[PDB]
Amino acid sequence: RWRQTWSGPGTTKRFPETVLARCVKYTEIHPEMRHVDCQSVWDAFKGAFISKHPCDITEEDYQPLMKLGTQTVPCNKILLWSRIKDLAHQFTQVQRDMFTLEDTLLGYLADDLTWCGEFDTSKINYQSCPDWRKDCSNNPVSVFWKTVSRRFAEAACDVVHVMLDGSRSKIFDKDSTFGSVEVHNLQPEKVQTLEAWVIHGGREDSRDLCQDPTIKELESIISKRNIQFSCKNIYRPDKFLQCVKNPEDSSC
Ligand SMILES: Nc1ncnc2c1ncn2[C@@H]1O[C@H](COP(=O)(O)OP(=O)(O)OC[C@H]2OC[C@H](F)[C@@H]2O)[C@@H](O)[C@H]1O
Repeated sequence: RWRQTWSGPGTTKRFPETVLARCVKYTEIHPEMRHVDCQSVWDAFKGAFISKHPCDITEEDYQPLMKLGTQTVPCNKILLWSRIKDLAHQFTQVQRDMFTLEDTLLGYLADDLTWCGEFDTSKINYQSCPDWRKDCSNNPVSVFWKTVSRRFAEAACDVVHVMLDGSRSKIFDKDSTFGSVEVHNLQPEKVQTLEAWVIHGGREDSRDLCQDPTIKELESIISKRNIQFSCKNIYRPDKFLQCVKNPEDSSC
């Protein structure tokens, strides 16, 4: 058969094996997650999408998973990010002081993976999966992230940080998961300030990108939720990583 059902890439190779392994590595590495049954976790992950229509997935579908994956993370040490995945995780790799969603059990299990099934059959689809835009938004992957991302932002408190790509077309994009889901599920009762770190890309220094109009847009949004907004440029990304790595070379 010479045609695929969907426009999007199909399931990542060795998906069940890969999720289980990531679960084993995470629960052995993090002592508080040691109470977790990894096969039980996999079972709830499968049962969310297997034998289900990949355009008909719901938040409830993932509720079993969400319960088994319940995790407390330091609420004041949260780093959100939008369109700058690599630097944000390089950062939390060295600090370890701060946590992206990908640093939680659920985020870790799913980071960079694609998955879907078929209706009326229990097979995983290693051929193609629904593209969010060309096929349908309610697909196993898109619904997973939207659900875990909402809870993450719900869990945050005090000062929440967000990395942004200073060279992105729009530095802040209302339509990203950060912009459409996370900004709107921070709890004004618990969050004092959202602080944006705008990462410059070009050669060394530049503008004050915290004056960028999309950033002003983010600011107006967050201020009207009764949360303070602050912003800092990071004019030189690798001095930042020099300093984050070796926090007390006195060039820092
Ligand atoms: N047409 C599309 N094109 C791109 N992304 C799409 C599209 N349609 C849906 N998406 C979703 O949007 C994301 C791609 O945007 P991203 O990876 O740049 O950073 P986010 O702010 O989203 O996600 C990072 C923040 O949100 C959660 C963490 F806590 C971070 O702080 C993908 O994951 C997709 O699921």
